[PDB]
Amino acid sequence: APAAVDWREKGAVTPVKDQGQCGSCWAFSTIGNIEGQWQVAGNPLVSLSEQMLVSCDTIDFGCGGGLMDNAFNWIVNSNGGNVFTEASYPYVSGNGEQPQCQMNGHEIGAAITDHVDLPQDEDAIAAYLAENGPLAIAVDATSFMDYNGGILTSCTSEQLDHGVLLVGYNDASNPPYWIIKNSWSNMWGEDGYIRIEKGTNQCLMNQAVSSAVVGGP
Ligand SMILES: N#CC1(NC(=O)[C@@H]2Cc3ccc(c(Cl)c3)OCCCCOc3cc(C(F)(F)F)ccc3C(=O)N2)CC1
Repeated sequence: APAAVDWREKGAVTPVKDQGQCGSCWAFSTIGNIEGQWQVAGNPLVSLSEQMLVSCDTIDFGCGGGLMDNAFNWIVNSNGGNVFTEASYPYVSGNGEQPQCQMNGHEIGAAITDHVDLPQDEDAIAAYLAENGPLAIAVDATSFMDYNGGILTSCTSEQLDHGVLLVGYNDASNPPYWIIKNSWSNMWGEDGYIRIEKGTNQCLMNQAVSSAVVGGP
């Protein structure tokens, strides 16, 4: 793969968002991956709706949690592949309240046809990332809680518990690192991002990487 990839420079990544007091990381990760894959496939960047998943995805558990693979499946099998825009279906669950599913009054911003699960291999993940755009991943976020900047090199890596968005990497750094977009506002980390070392499976980053497919069979 290339020595470095940063999908934020290419217009494939929306501004950092804030899940607030709701366990909706899984929906932020899903949506950020779709926003990325849609733009990289040749469409103008559009912000898409986490609220749609929180409120409408019957496989997952709203603010009680979920899985990106389940959200991808819901979008395709229950919503015809379609994803509403953020502007037309705004995120209101930051206070932890969960309105009922509203299917009316929205605009469709993107469509997906399937999803894929990547192998547990940092080089496969880098290549897929470099070709296709930002990826949904899960991490052990124990080390995220006290992060204030820099490259994490001894991240606790015991149990997955948080969904995030993998947006790039830089191999020409000592040490090499991955670039991850979090959903804890731009007041957390490096304006909402974190860097973790690449090549050492930091935070178990390789364990559950997935992506939507745009314009597939
Ligand atoms: N933000 C947030 C919260 N955490 C999560 O959403 C994590 C976010 C999360 C955590 C771990 C992850 C993934 Cl892919 C996401 O990879 C390991 C998955 C273990 C199974 O975790 C879940 C399974 C389900 C279920 F299968 F029942 F649908 C639902 C939720 C999780 C889960 O623990 N999701 C506090 C709810």
